[PDB]
Amino acid sequence: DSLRPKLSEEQQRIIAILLDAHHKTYDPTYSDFCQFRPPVRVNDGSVTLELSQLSMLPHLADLVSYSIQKVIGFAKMIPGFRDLTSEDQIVLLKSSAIEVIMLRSNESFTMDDMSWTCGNQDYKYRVSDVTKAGHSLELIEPLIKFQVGLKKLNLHEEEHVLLMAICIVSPDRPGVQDAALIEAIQDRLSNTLQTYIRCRHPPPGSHLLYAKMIQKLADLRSLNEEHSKQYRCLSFQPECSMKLTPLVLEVFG
Ligand SMILES: C=C1/C(=C\C=C2/CCC[C@]3(C)[C@@H]([C@H](C)CCCC(C)(C)O)CC[C@@H]23)C[C@@H](O)[C@H](CCn2ncnn2)[C@@H]1O
Repeated sequence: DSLRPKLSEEQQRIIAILLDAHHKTYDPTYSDFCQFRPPVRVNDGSVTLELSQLSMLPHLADLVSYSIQKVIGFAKMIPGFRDLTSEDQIVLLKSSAIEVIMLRSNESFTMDDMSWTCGNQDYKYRVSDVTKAGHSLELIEPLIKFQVGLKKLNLHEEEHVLLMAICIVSPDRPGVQDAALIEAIQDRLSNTLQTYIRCRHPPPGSHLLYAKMIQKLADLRSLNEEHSKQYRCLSFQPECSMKLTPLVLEVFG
């Protein structure tokens, strides 16, 4: 069959809304970064020192916090999201925030040097900057892998924003009350994505890109799980909370 239906009027609207939501919640110039607590890079080419200093934690905690604020904004503009009870909106936001952050951060990730460049160089983040924030290689290295695997999908922005949307509106998050509603909205988003890929993505000699995109959603669950383990450890460090933000405290704590 290899049927390739045209995007409906509704699907076109969903895409345009999502593109626009993303353009309003993602600054590709990174002009707000001067407002974050400054990056501090103490020398160490050591878990003990990293935990003792947490020199990068205030800057990256502010980075992530600001990003959670943006994701919330993004989430609210997803068609259907506001049809959910505010209870379910919060469950979905809290459990997906780290995953969407990892997704959206791919826009700053570059394979030039395997860094997130929001730059200049003060605002370039590498493996070692993230260890200076108290995380370890068990999270960071798979995160870099995931970023690369994700660049090599060469997603259209349409596919990129749809993926984050699909990520947020997942029916099987623990503590969701109306799984059916959530699943209906997700299916509309997946159906749009599936339709978009078949229409607009060259060639196809086959439709594997959708499966590859859903695989990334599963990778993200692991990354989420691992971050959660490591955040818990972070929070065992005395005076750690002041280096975070209320939003970061509430979302992961
Ligand atoms: C968080 C983002 C960016 C990079 C993400 C990174 C690089 C550094 C380390 C990060 C934050 C990872 C770590 C493990 C999070 C650690 C969080 C804590 C609370 C300390 O456990 C997850 C994604 C990793 C930059 C950038 O892509 C964007 C920043 C904000 N922004 N810029 C334009 N629009 N929104 C994005 O939201």
